Amino acid sequence: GSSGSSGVTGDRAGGRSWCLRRVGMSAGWLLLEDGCEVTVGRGFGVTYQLVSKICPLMISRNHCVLKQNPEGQWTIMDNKSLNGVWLNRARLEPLRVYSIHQGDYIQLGVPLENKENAEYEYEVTEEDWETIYPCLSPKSGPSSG
Repeated sequence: GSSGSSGVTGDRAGGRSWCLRRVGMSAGWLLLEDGCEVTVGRGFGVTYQLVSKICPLMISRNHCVLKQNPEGQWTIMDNKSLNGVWLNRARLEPLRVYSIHQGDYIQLGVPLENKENAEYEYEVTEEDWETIYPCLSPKSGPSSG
């Protein structure tokens, strides 16, 4: 799939919903609901938790936080990242605003000595809820059950 026309919305769970397509995989898609803060990390309390067996320490609680600035545009901000956050082959700063767009690359942390690119990689893409629903990400925070 991943194809269709965009226009007016008039149906429950309709319209489009941005997200972070996991580069290299077809799962763990972090939904980016318009007007909904998305905090990723490992510590309990974040909307998205990421735990691994190889290097689970590589990620820290609240490694990053997405949100649409008062203007109405999505902006990725790093909550004082320790290892550092990368965006489109660029280093990010702590507590900074970065306007993202379709075709981006968010990297949580730095690559290893035996890994060309960071294990965790995503891509800002706009996909309907019915498209990311099937392959959604592990939500650690609350939700409208």
